[PDB]
Amino acid sequence: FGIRLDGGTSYSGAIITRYYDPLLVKVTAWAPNPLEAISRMDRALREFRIRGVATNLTFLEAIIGHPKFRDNSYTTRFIDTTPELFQQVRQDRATKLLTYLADVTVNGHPEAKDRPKPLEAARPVVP
Amino acid sequence: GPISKILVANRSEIAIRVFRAANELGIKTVAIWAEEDKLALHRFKADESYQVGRGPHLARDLGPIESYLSIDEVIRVAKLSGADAIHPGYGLLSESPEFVDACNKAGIIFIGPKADTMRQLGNKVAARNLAISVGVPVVKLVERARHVESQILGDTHGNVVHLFERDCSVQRRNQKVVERAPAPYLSEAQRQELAAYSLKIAGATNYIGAGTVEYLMDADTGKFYFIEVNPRIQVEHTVTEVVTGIDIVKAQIHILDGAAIGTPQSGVPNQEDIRLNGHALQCRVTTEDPEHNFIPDYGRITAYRSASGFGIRLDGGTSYSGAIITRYYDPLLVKVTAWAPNPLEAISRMDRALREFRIRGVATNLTFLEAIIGHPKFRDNSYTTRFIDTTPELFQQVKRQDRATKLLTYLADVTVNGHPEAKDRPKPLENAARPVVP
Amino acid sequence: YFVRQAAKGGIDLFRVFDCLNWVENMRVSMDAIAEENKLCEAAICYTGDILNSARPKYDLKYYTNLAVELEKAGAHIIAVKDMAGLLKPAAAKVLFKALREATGLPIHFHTHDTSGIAAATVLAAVEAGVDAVDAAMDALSGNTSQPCLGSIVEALSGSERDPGLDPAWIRRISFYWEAVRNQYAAFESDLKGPASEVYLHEMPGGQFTNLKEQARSLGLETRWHQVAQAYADANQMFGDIVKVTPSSKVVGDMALMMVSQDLTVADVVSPDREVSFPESVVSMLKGDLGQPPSGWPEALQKKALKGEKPYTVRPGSLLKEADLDAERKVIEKKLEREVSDFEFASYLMYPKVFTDFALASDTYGPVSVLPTPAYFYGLADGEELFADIEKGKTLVIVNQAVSATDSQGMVTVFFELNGQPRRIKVPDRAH
Amino acid sequence: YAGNGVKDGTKQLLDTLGPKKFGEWMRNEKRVLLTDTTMRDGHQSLLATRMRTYDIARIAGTYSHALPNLLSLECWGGATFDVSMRFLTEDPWERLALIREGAPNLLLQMLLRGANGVGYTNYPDNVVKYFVRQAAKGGIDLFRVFDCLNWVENMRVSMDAIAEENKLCEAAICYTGDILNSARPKYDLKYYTNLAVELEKAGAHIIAVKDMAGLLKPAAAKVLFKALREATGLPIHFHTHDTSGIAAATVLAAVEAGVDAVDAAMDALSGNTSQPCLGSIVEALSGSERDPGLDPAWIRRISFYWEAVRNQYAAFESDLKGPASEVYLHEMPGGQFTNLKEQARSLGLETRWHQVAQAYADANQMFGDIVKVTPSSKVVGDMALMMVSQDLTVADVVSPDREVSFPESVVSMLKGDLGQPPSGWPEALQKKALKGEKPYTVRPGSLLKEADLDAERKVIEKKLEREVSDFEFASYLMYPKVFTDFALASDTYGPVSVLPTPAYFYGLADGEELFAD
Amino acid sequence: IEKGKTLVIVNQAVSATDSQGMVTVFFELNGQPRRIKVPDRAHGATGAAVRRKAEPGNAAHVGAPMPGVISRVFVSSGQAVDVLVSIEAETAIHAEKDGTIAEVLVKAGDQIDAKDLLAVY
Ligand SMILES: Nc1ncnc2c1ncn2[C@@H]1O[C@H](COP(=O)(O)OP(=O)(O)OP(O)(O)=S)[C@@H](O)[C@H]1O
Ligand SMILES: [Cl-]
Ligand SMILES: [Cl-]
Ligand SMILES: [Cl-]
Ligand SMILES: [Mg+2]
Ligand SMILES: [Mg+2]
Ligand SMILES: [Mg+2]
Ligand SMILES: [Zn+2]
Ligand SMILES: [Zn+2]
Repeated sequence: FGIRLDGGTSYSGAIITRYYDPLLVKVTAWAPNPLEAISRMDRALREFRIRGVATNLTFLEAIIGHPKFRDNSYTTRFIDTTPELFQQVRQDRATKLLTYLADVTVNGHPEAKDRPKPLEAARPVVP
Repeated sequence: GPISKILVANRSEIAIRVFRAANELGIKTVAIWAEEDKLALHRFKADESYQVGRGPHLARDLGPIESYLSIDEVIRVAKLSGADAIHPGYGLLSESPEFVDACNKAGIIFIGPKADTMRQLGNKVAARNLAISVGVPVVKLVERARHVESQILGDTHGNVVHLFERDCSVQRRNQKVVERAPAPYLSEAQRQELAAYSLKIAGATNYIGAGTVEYLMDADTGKFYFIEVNPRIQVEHTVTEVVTGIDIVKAQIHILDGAAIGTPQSGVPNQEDIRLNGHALQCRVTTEDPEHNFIPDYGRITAYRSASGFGIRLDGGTSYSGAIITRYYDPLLVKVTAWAPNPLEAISRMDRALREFRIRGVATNLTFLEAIIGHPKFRDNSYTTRFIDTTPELFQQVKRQDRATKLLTYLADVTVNGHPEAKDRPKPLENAARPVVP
Repeated sequence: YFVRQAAKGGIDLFRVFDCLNWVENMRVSMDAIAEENKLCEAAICYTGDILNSARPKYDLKYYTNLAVELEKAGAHIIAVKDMAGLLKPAAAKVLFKALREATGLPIHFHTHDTSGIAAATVLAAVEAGVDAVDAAMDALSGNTSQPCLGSIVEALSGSERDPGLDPAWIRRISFYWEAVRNQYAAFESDLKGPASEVYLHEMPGGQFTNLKEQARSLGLETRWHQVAQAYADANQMFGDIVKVTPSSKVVGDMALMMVSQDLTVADVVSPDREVSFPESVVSMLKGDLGQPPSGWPEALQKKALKGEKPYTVRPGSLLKEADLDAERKVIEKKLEREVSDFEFASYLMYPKVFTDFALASDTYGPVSVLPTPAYFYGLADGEELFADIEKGKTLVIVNQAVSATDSQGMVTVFFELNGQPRRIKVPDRAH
Repeated sequence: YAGNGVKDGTKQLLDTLGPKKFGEWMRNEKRVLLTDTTMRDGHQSLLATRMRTYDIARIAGTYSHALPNLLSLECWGGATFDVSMRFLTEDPWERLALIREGAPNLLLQMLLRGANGVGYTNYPDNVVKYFVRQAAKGGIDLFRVFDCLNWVENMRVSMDAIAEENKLCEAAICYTGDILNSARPKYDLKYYTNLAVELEKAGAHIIAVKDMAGLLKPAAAKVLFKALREATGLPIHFHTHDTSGIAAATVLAAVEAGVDAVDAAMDALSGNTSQPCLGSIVEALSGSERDPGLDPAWIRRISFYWEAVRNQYAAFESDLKGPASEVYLHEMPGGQFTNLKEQARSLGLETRWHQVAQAYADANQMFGDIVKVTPSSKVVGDMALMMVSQDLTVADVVSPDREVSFPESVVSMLKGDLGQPPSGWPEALQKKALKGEKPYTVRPGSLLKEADLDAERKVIEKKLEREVSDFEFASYLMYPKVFTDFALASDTYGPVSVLPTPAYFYGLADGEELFAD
Repeated sequence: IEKGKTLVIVNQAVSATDSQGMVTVFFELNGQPRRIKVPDRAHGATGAAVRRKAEPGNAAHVGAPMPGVISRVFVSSGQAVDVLVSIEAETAIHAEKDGTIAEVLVKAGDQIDAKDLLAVY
């Protein structure tokens, strides 16, 4: 509800060439109120699944999620003068753990990666 | 506290519909899946997910549908996940008072009406007498019938509103095929008469949540007759949303959070601010094959490209190229909703979108849907509930040239087996320069 | 210091052994254990065959005399540690009767099921009056492990020494271990079952698979039964010794060299055949593992040490007291933080391994909380993981996407973490 | 490498003493006698009986020269007879002849089912007798005969045929339950000693205790073998499986209690569902009063040969990891375990395996608590799988108000096709399952007439368009379709049994060379 | 194919002959993958398309719900409403009705795709 698409050009197996504008799809979100319309656009962008090429989705999401976008106080200079749209910080336990998971997911474990794998398998259940 | 995690006790397009509303409201979601739905997209579209129907706590694995009807399985995963509320979607457990009871016993909010509302409305004796008691006509004939239904919303504070009506007369055998909002054959006066009956039913039942009051309209006399209340969201809610601008699913959620209809927090306007804007219709694209007596097809989908643009809403999220359609569940591929300021234009918009879709690998009902909305009786709103069952030209086989597939077959055959005349004869110098037309 | 921390950490029962059964080399630990008021179970390792008159070095009195010495050294329990599973049922009946006459201390029997008959030896020991025995849950028993706990219990059910353990609960806990073990498919050996050849080579159950894999590495897979024979020959060449960690490793190193280099024991001790001894062999013959009761064979020792003088005193008697305060300061400075007494004990045992682990933990946080398949394989696309970092307090983690690798050679993994997006960069370790 | 020449062994004692005085010689013998099961039961349990003649025949000479004191090689019957033809495209008779030739000093032993020889159904008495006659001529000396319900009357026909051929009749009693458990008194000590007496009166030369599931415990062996040797003057022969991981304890306890012979498998094919380890059992007995006089070094050398042979059969290994005391709950025969687990997996029940094992125990009690060995064990397996598949309790199964379509094997067993358990079949279950068909309580073979053997011979001879040998005719009588298919494949492919195993299963790689005799 | 209807066709890959004697040519047609199977007549596969092929209609037909290799066949002539075959990917395909099966088109350690005809009542 409230999402309009004007694409028609992208699909699984499409080749993006260097020749023209690198457009995938134009997304328009509607709601009775401007904040709801933002939440709607944000849900749709985050729900898209595009693989095989990088996209500007996280940039679009940072923009519409920014406090000044939400309160309509931005100027034509907003993006060009807002560093946090292009950055990010964390140091906590969960981030370290996600760092492990990422590392093993990409690189495998040295003790396991070249050895026989477990059948593709019932998790152990404590009595 | 306020709802912060919702489990959707459903699958496929309606689960994905609820996930969208909930996430837009900043609410976490939980999906459930049967083993047969292990590759189902709804499973991957929630914030968290659990399998239902297998595992050592059960004496035997449950069936593909049985898994989702298991009140015990649903409650078990709702507890595991810490869900505050359960949305039942439509079908499955959405009309089960036993399930509402189980929810309340567990301290989990059921997103829909009370168990006693369900029990009253589910018995035809009670439902008829309630309608009779508030001066709503009940059934005679009806040989030339239309099916018209009012969308209602009621809150926990005694407020009920209507979101006008839908036409659901286009039915095959006894199953809904194309729904329209508003009902195009009604006058304004008729539209308001129907709204007044529906508000009476809603208020008399102290209805909470989204429900539909269904009527039969006698096409010969213009008389309405109350048939049943469906105490849940329906597959055809989408046409109502597009012509009123009101999100039914968000409204269900706010209502069960305790919001009052009329306040910005409820997502619902006061009655005086609810109005119709244009015309919409919805078509469900399925694997039902008009070339094979509407037996649903199944197998891998080799190609899937939807078509959107101005005035097209899609509720799918389940088909893609690669996807396997099984015969375990209903054969829906995608629900397409088309809107325009006027009904003939909305038809032309549906027709363009349906013809622009490309779905390969499985058969679909696209040509049959096209045939229906292209029919003069559909365009002039003169059909009854018997229209499809008595209209054979709708069933006329289409027969494609399918020229490109035949050419590829030729090219494959010659690439692998050679041409008998070029055989073991000399070959052109392999360069080799194409003739250029001067 | 280590024994002190082990007791504080929760160990109640310390089974203490020495790889040459040298009681002198066990006294410092036994004293430490008693000092902490915990159980000192002093083990005698079993080797040879007490019922074989042709090998009298390891006869019955050898074991009963050691039990007497260990009791005088303050043991609370005597163990028979049969690390290679060589003790046969008839011998157990003689051995455990004699041990319980020789000392009033309780006796605890530990064996391995390499021969496929160790349960017979356990049950003979029980019939003979042994006080306690070891076994492994069924799902991790047999072959080089301990004999089967469930079946040993069932064998004794209803008897006068019935241990009073519920077989249905043993089964349930074993079913759990079976499922756990399935996760460790990478680490399984190719051993198919029982092997009487154990009575030839006497490789400890804990060594057998490692040594075989190590032979395969050196291109010796087709000559494994020659390695096993060289292992037996080398044992005799060293004077017929107890072979358990780390003396077993020395005999394995020697045997692999003999097979790789085509050397018989006569070539090994020969005046005129240059031999580059494995460092573990030189070190053992120097005295670093202690002293067997007849000492080291001299012609062999002389040849291996190449002029370096052996010693016969207790190895630890040669080491200066550690300055524990200074050592603690060292690790704390490396890690730029205080360490607990437990971590300090880790650093004292394994300075490099500990230091590396302490740095890894700083980078990756509490990886032990991850379920085993996530630990070894991470997350497939769209896969969901539940992990508890705190005792609340479940993290719902989903792998949403993994980027191609840039340049800077990094890869971005996109997670969902409790409904929230989280991007994590890591090196592509293959570019 | 062996020798020399071959020393006379048990074959020569049988030949010169005759079967009855050969059994007396066994009884009198102070040393325990050993049967090696590597060539039959060992690979039936561990490698789906796929071990080929090429690998078996090539080591028989080695056994003859190196272990001339062995009682027997168990090398025939059980599943080898049909598997050799159906899956290995080779002749079980030829395999037996090559072993005979290679090991002329050792007794050759088969497992025979009393009711049907090596077959898959019941056959007329004349057919069963004809087969025993051919087995004797082909080289079998020692027939271990069993019945799946321990029904002596169903063993008489085979026992009498074996005695007629002047071969050894080793009548087996299958072990089940637990004699020292006074809360399962049906299979108590008198049950076994009464059976041993009945079998001696029926003309047995040797009594076996066939512990097909590896359930006999050491303390029970001590009581049982003492009692058996007091109950009959006949020698006693003990066969068990190592599923529990403690069966060598039971074998050693049996030896101490005076048992005359015991079975074991070479180390490389021992343990788990196979027999316990031969070399370690012999090591445990080394230097003792009952020392069997077998060279451990030679046992290890032959085992190393079997280890290298087994490696060629990687396709047929199961995923079994070790001991399981669960065996005392379910009582599945060691020869059944992997087959039944593979069946459960194929039915979608791999994750409810332990539930199947419990249904197997419950189903056993439902049938009245019966002996479970081929074919009765299969019936209990079928029942258990259905109970898990359909979520049926024993109460559901027997109830007058729950419809059940029983497995065919169950209907046939309750009808009487497998014989009679000492108790008869439970009446309510049998009535429900038979759906109006009348059961019978007589010996199944007494209802089958006499086969017309000259007419059956002409049928196979016409089909193959040639005369067949008496051995081939015995093959056809037992397995008509399997034999026919084999004879036709032999016509096309020749003596493939002579090919090395890797070439048999995988052919030749490019540039690869083989030698075949 | 006609004026203003220009197709772009690319030969992406050609498979080995499969167990049915068919070669798959993987085309790109107007940018979209299309797989086309033809008999390998060049290598003696005239007479080939091989495996039927269940009709979604009839009752009658036992069609594969999913692609895989068959791991076990449990039937060849009639019973109940019972596992007929299993498919490894093990499932575990059940008889939907009472009957006598009059054909088993598998077989197997055979590879199959969803809709392949497994057995006929
Ligand atoms: N009295 C009637 N006369 C003619 N047609 C009827 C009548 N009652 C029901 N129908 C038909 O049945 C359709 C819906 O019937 P319902 O009474 O809603 O039954 P139902 O099974 O509850 O249907 P659903 O799936 O819950 S809407 C209508 O649109 C009509 O086509
Ligand atoms: Cl179902
Ligand atoms: Cl270290
Ligand atoms: Cl047959
Ligand atoms: Mg209705
Ligand atoms: Mg209804
Ligand atoms: Mg004797
Ligand atoms: Zn140990
Ligand atoms: Zn057996």
